[PDB]
Amino acid sequence: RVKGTGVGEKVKGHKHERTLVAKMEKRREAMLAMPDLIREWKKVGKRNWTKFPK
Amino acid sequence: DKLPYPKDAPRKRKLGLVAVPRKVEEVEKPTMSASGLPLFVTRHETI
Amino acid sequence: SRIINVRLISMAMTGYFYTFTRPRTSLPMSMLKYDPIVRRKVLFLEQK
Amino acid sequence: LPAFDPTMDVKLSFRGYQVSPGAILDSRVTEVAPTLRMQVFDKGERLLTVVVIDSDVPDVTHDNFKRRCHFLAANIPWDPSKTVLSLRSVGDRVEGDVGKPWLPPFAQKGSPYHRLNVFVLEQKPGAKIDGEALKKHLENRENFSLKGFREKFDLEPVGFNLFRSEWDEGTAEVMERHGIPGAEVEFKRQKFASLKPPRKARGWEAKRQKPKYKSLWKYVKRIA
Amino acid sequence: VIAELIKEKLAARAEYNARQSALRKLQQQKMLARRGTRVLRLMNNYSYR
Amino acid sequence: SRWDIEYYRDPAHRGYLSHQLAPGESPSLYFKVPTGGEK
Amino acid sequence: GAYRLKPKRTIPKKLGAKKTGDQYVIPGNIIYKQ
Ligand SMILES: [Mg+2]
Repeated sequence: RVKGTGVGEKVKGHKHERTLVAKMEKRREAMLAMPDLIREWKKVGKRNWTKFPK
Repeated sequence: DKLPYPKDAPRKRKLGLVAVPRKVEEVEKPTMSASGLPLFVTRHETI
Repeated sequence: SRIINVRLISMAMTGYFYTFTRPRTSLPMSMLKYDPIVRRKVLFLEQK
Repeated sequence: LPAFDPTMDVKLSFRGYQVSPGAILDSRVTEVAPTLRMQVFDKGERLLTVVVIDSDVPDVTHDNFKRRCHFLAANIPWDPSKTVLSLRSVGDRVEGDVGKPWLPPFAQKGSPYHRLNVFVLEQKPGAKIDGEALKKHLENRENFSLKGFREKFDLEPVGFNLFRSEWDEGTAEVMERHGIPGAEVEFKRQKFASLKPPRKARGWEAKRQKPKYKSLWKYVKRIA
Repeated sequence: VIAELIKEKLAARAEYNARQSALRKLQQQKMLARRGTRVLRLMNNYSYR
Repeated sequence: SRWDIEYYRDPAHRGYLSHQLAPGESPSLYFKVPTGGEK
Repeated sequence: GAYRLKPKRTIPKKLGAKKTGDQYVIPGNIIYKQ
């Protein structure tokens, strides 16, 4: 009946395991927008760009 | 040999390779792992 | 103080980055670089 | 050739698709004899000789390259009004003496690209090569030399074109259809190991790597 | 006789625009299925991603 | 422990706890076998 | 140095021939630094 591995208990998982799916979904979400983001960058220009990360 | 070679003589070059039997690949990659689990699951969205 | 070291962050949200130097009195850097996590060339933008 | 200044145009095509000079073509595309689109700029009729030579055949036995003829034909009458010449029809339709039919170009795996040099030579007036003498030149010749083939029959190279060929996904099957040997052979780059003989490691930490200085392994082991 | 040639000119263009739109339709359909597919592979510790 | 249980709970190792698994269940105590299809 | 000491001792660059004529070499061997 110990924490996690006992009868009825459920393992919690490490932080990098609980956030694994949300981690890969964020990278997938970004690549899908990569083409449209490069077009805006190659169109607006390297100098007039202002949408920088934070 | 004496350099420079005459401009009209064939290039002198060495093979620089060793002969080995070619490796023919086998298409036998299983779909289920040793633990009886699928090695990959495919999902498709719907619009 | 005339030069600063900036960090160009991958817009693929992989966490990879490049570091380059550029004067303070210059516009932020933005380049198309190779990301070894996704193994493709993506857009990199300055951190701040 | 020691020197070569072409004096006629030669454009070769494979299955209707014109190939650029010096292009790497798939083994499946080059399995059939090409079609030459020639053009001479001097008057009169003459007899041409076409030779396709592979210049980069690897000979691992002697660690050098050898030459190999993939097509040979002589006594091809040509005039400045003629345009197209299909090498398939050099015996039946077009007048000529084929000394060697078309051999599909191929390249074993690991070797660099092979150059298939297409030469068009001009025979002197009233100099018709004998059909047998042409086929005997290839009887016991494994390293074809255009230099020797030219002076023997007194030819003059006038036209030229080129295309390359390397190992591709179709190279294996192409050798099977035509029964070409060597497909079960791969070439790996020769390695030249260091010529320096082994020595004894030098340094404070390198001398003390043995169990003798076990009390000092806190300074000699797991060094970044 | 010039109207016929112009109709042939318009027909060849309108025909291409039709076959060009049909090809663009299939491409957008194949890009939609590729970008929507999701292959979850067994990486380590019995995890899929 | 989590690791020790997962080790003897999978049939790849012929673990003596593998009989506790279902034919479609995973040995991991946290991860699960995802489902394939259009949904 | 001089009235004001000025330590001036550079590391030797060792330029020139590293291989002489008819000497055997393999790929990557330096033959001449200049
Ligand atoms: Mg000083």
